[PDB]
Amino acid sequence: LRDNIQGITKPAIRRLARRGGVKRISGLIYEETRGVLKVFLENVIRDAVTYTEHAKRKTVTAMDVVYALKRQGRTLYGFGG
Amino acid sequence: KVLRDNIQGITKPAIRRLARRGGVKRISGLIYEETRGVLKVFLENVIRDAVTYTEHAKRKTVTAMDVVYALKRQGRTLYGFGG
Amino acid sequence: LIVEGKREKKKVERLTMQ
Amino acid sequence: PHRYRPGTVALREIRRYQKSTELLIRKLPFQRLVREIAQDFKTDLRFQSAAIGALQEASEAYLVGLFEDTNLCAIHAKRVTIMPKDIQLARRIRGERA
Amino acid sequence: PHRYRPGTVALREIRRYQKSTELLIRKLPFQRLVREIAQDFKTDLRFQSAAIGALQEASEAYLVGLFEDTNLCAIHAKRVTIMPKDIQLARRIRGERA
Amino acid sequence: RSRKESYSIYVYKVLKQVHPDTGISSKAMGIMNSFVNDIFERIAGEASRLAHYNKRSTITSREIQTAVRLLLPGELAKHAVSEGTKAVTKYTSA
Amino acid sequence: SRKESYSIYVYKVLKQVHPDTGISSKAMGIMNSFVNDIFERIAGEASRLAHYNKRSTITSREIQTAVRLLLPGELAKHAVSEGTKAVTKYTSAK
Amino acid sequence: RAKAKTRSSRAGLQFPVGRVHRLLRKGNYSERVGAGAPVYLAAVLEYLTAEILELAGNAARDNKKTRIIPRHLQLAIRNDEELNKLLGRVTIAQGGVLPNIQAVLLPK
Amino acid sequence: RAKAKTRSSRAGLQFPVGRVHRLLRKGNYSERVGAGAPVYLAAVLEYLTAEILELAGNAARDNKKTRIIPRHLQLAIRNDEELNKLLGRVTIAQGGVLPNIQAVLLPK
Amino acid sequence: LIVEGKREKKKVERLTMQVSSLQREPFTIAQGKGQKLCEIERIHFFLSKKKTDELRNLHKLLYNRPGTVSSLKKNVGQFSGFPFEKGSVQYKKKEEMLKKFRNAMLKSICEVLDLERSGVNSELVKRILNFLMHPKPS
DNA sequence: TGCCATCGAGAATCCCGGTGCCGAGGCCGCTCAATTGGTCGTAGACAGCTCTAGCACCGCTTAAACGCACGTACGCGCTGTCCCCCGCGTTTTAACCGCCAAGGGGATTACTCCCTAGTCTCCAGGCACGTGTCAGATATATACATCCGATTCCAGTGCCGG
DNA sequence: CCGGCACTGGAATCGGATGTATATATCTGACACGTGCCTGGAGACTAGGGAGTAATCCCCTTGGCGGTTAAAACGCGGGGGACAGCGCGTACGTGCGTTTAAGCGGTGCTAGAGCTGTCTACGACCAATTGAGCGGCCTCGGCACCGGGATTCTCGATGGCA
Repeated sequence: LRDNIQGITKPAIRRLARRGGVKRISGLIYEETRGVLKVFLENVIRDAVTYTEHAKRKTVTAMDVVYALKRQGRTLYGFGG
Repeated sequence: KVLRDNIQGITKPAIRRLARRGGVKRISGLIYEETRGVLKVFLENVIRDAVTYTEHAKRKTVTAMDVVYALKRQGRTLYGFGG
Repeated sequence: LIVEGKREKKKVERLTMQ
Repeated sequence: PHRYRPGTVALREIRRYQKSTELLIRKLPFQRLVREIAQDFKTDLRFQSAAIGALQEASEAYLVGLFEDTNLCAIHAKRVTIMPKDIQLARRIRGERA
Repeated sequence: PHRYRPGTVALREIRRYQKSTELLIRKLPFQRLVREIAQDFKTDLRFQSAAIGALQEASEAYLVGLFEDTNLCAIHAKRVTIMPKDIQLARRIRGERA
Repeated sequence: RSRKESYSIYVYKVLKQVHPDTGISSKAMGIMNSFVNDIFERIAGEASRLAHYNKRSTITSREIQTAVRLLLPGELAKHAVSEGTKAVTKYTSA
Repeated sequence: SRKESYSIYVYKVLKQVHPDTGISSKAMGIMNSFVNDIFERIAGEASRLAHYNKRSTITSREIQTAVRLLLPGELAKHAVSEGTKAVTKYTSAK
Repeated sequence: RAKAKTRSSRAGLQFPVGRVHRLLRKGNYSERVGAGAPVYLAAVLEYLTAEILELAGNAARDNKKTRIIPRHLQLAIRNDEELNKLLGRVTIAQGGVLPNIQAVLLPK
Repeated sequence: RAKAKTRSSRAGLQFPVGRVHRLLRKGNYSERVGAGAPVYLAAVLEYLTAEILELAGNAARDNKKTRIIPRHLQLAIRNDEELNKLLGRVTIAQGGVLPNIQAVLLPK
Repeated sequence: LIVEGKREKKKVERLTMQVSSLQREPFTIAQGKGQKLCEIERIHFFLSKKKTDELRNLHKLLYNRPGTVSSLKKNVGQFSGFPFEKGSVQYKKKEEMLKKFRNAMLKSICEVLDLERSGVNSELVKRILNFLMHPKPS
């Protein structure tokens, strides 16, 4: 798998900005958004894979994601726990 | 004995020194009242928690550990007072 | 899990506004 | 030919997307991105579908909150257009950056 | 007939106070303020000296950090003077106010 | 093949008390389950810390009351303390 | 009436890194606070790890995983190296 | 033997006292647990659940709906000051956001 | 009965393994504690202490002093990225701040 | 320790930034003790025949503001003199602005106002300044 | 000469009747977790004492806080220009959906055997007390580094004649 | 149509005032060491169960494949907003003389924190029942579409009156 960050298209980022109340968007915003999302996902996925490896499993479960997010102060409801 | 109007004991020169330690060059004249309000809210929260800790232990004296626990509970860990 | 030498100390970058 | 002025359709989309609850990123590209990121930490990994669903919900919530903060920072500077400087200021004050 | 221009003494003061470590508020007024705030939650309370010391240390750290955030918000808007609106913006983005 | 536990039946009973003609879906029920578990862990952890600070081995209703006062905002804390006191008095008298 | 702290061990470590350097009492109090804070962080993470996997014992595996969860990258790598070396030496020359 | 009566009925509650007692005893919180701690905890949890459910049901009624969905819970939580304070760092799946447009953006 | 040797000397450590074990057993963390957990934890604590002390001693030497004070610890922590991340929400009493003035405020 | 009644339900207050304000008309009257330059047929005739740059310089002299090219002719034609008297701080501030104009621009302003293009800089200044207090039909 | 109110055109956005389906809400049987009843040992509540430290009053000096005046530079409004982002129509592109198939691995029992908790000794590492001396704080005397007002000094206007 | 010839404005070049770092001399109180002792960690056992390992089974995750069809990509005008420049006016910064209360050293006085001893009620633990909740299954109505009007809402084109 390579160059999958381009799958986050400009219309999708525009919809996410519209849900946030933004009316006008500069042209240099999309690359910045992609970088911010990449950093966030790297942190969460690293913690979730650590949780998976401690249990000697090969599959990442939703509980691992919930524990990682709770570790980062981002508690999420509606996915068990 | 009842206390009153001590918030004015935080003088404008003291607020200016605190802003200078934060790297501020120019201050408008309406900042001092806003700073006084912000400090009053912060202190009310911390002191409420610390006095709750004191009352649970059945004491009449607030200790430094009560303040340390209150600050840690609010997410502001302080080093150098016993914890 | 054991490694060699000291660690790579890094600098903290601070936001500056043009 | 009928035409709307710049800003009418944008306000319509703001109202439309602030009323629904569905996800705004497509599922297949997001899944590919998650697997690509995870390949670095461990090889031959597997995922439950609920794990990727949880990741997507968290990611969209995070981005929407950041856009709200960025819009506040842009309005503070007497603008209506958002720029990368606003994102940088918002992330600096939130504490996600020294 | 010797006068410094505005900003020179301010920069000297910044360099002087960013190098020292002492407390910048008088102790007796702060102690009076603490006792008055506490007298609402409970009557006839005693305090250790270290308790008031810890409270003052924490308060000064909190205010200095808020002033740095306020300065960033003011420079973002192309100014050098800080205003109450900068404080409100910083406190809203920090999450201390809705 | 082993049984799982949740709070669905009790949440449904409370809802039938407050809104006798209202239902709930599965996703909202999962969210309510998460909420109950979250608040339980928060209060139990605060009570554990309170007992450790004062060098005690048991957790009583005094620790629960102090933890509730430390965690909840004002009016919520007052009415929760009233509810807990009423329940304990009714339990003890009976 | 006897109160314990980490002062003598911190002094030994300092005399190892900087043979001709001293420390003040306030700085040593800050060091004691740091040691206690990091101890509680690691112990709490390891306790939650043991609870998640339905275990009754806390072993060095839980400590290693908690260290990897709480420390930034290079710090975590070198801490894992030191801990593994210490455990090997302890189990080596019993 | 006299016939059983659960502690929940004794305390006049709907939440289970015995299960809360077991969770406290097996949660690594203390060495011992008092008799009244589970009753207090169950009463507090029931009070908070009822507080959220009332507002959620009102929100569902305002939208001409019979069943509560995650959106109604989100609206109820985010429109209440103290509930918003208690759940400030919590994400509710499929909840959405509160409608809010800044005044400077609306057409002149 | 042979002559006693501490577990710290066996592990090649300066921090007390027996005291760390005792604190683990009385903190309500788990029901049992393994033999190698206190050794691992004491080694990690020693490593972190040595890192901070090595930076603070350099700061004290750069200020032409032979003793470490809280200011030196603050400078060491806030100038190092990993330590700054680890102790991001911590206040050091009498530590001060890092000297930093924005470029726009400086004279032309 | 037992409360009565329900619980007070306060509302969340959200931070909003000042939308600021706008006014349609900058000056309420700005009318002086003299005849409008549009009613003086001869000045209206010269004002109709002069280039945009003389009109820009005259609008800058009258209203201290750069004038939009369409408004510029209307704005100068509706001038009825200054409301201030000889010796006012405003009179001195206009006299300096006249002394700071190039001799060719003073001669162009005299030709807009039906004033004589002859004489010394200080006289062109005095003759324009007297005319801008009381615009008289010549 | 426009202006303005003109629309009304056309596009979006509610409001209501009809159909279908799958997800929420009742039943049913069972088993395991909560309940009842009875012992037992210790955790905590209460009752004294002992000092420590927290509070309160009192002069005194002196540095900091407080008004007051002035002037400069910064905040804020207004104008103009251009280029970048929005709205729209057309052509690609791939997400989504409805099946089929195969194997990996998670999830649950059964055995066993090391590994940790729990007792007695017992002895040596670490804490409390006491003391000397040297690192750092303070005090001057002096030289160096900026700040800003001034004076001088290149070239380029207004006066007045020409 | 000059044209000197004063006049002026700027520029770069001082040069005093002041702030600040640097080089010695004292001096004191906090740190580093030494000593005694006591209790907490080490050493040597025993007993029981927590977890590691070995199978075993079935779910669920990963590929693979067509076929609509809506979303995405790409030009293309054009208008509105971002940004730069300019002017004005007032509100903060700097400095000075007068007031005030903070900090310090000193002295009492007593409240309450901390420790110790003594009982006793309450929580852990064990054994025998039993009904509350969970997994499984069925059923019908709340909600999702789907369509026909219907009511407003932008945006510009027009008409009438002065």
